[PDB]
Amino acid sequence: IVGGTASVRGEWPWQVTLHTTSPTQRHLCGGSIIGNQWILTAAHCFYGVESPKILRVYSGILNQAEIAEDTSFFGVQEIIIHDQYKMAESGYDIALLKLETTVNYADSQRPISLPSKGDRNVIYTDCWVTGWGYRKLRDKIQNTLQKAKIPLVTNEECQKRYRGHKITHKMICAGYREGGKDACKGDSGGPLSCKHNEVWHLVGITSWGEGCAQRERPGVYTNVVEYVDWILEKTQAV
Ligand SMILES: Cc1c(O)cccc1C(=O)Nc1cccc2ccc(C(=N)N)cc12
Repeated sequence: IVGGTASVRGEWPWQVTLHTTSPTQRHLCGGSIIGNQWILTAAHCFYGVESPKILRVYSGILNQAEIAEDTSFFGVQEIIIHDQYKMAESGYDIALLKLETTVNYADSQRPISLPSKGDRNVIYTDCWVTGWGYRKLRDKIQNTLQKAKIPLVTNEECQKRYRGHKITHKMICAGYREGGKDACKGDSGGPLSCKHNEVWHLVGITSWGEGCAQRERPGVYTNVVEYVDWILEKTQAV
């Protein structure tokens, strides 16, 4: 996260840090708890990932330092990538992680509600992006979860900033005309939370952007509401 500040512990209870153990353990992506056995994250986070066995999901984390060899985690039973996903910039950058065990909810770890189709008209004015990603272009994974309040921009406005891309209605952008605050590498899979009517909604999933926090270069996110049917279908037992 660029231009953000340190989060208060437990302030974003749905935020998880997804680690890979190969070659050695490290933070791979952010993710959001949306069900007792489900994490919603970005598809491009699993590039080169041949098996869910090298993945570890850590919930209720503020500082990466809390994570040690003796720290408990949730194993991943299955990685579900949208069948139309090819790459972040083309859309469909969404994936579900089915955990091997269930998450016991508490003040430090709870699910974030998904947006409703009837809210596609709502005008979220209190949106925040969070993660342990880069604080700059040439940076590295941060210890403390960062947060930044960022205003959403219309898709038409976003399209103007990315003339070489197709900003579809399945994408949503957020950023300041002058830049300064934005998600960055490492924040991928992270949630773009917006508080509406005293309730937090998972509006977007950190997906991509040209650089980080540059002027006239809004961050691009997966428009979650456009995938509620997909999520319902993929999360139903088999
Ligand atoms: C290519 C690259 C790096 O190597 C290091 C840091 C940033 C970048 C980059 O251009 N874009 C990016 C690469 C991977 C994940 C990203 C997540 C969010 C954003 C965003 N601005 N909302 C940009 C990203």
